[PDB]
Amino acid sequence: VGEPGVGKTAIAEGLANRIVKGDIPSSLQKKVYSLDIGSLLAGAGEFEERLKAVLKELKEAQAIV
Amino acid sequence: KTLCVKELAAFLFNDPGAIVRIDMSEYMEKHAVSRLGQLTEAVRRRPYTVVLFDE
Amino acid sequence: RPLNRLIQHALLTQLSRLLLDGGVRPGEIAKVTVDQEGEIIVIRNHGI
Ligand SMILES: Nc1ncnc2c1ncn2[C@@H]1O[C@H](COP(=O)(O)OP(=O)(O)O)[C@@H](O)[C@H]1O
Repeated sequence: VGEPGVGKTAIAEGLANRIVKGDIPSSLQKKVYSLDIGSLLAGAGEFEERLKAVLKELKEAQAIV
Repeated sequence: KTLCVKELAAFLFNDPGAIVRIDMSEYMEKHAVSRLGQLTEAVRRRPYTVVLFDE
Repeated sequence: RPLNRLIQHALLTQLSRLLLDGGVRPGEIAKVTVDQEGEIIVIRNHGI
């Protein structure tokens, strides 16, 4: 929660840096992704199929987003 | 919720591999009447099975 | 969910590597304790 322009993306960028190093336990080293809601509507029903395929690989692999 | 299902067919039906998984998530459509074809045809070739309705 | 995520990465991964270089030989014991950091580590015997 913050003003539109405080650095919301940088919060997740710093957490991924500690995973590569070694300051994160192996039980918490999860893959960080950027769920883009606009990428699902690429090109000129279909939205329900692309949304389920993305929200499925993260559950079977246990990773944050 | 997973070990209780695997032990159900491995003890009563004497076969842990007779367990189907129906992930109720992608079937949320309007044409799921004459298509689910999938669950009826699977239990026809094997009357001794366990049907799981995940989510 | 963190069950298989921690065992297969901090208990089964380190033990599988010692079975190749010569860490755990078929005939000894596998000591599993907690290090000073607070994770699951396997006390190896011989070296590489
Ligand atoms: N403490 C910080 N150190 C380095 N970069 C930062 C820090 N805080 C914010 N930023 C930068 O600010 C940007 C914020 O981007 P974002 O939150 O996506 O949109 P907006 O620029 O509108 O806030 C990030 O790309 C990040 O690189």
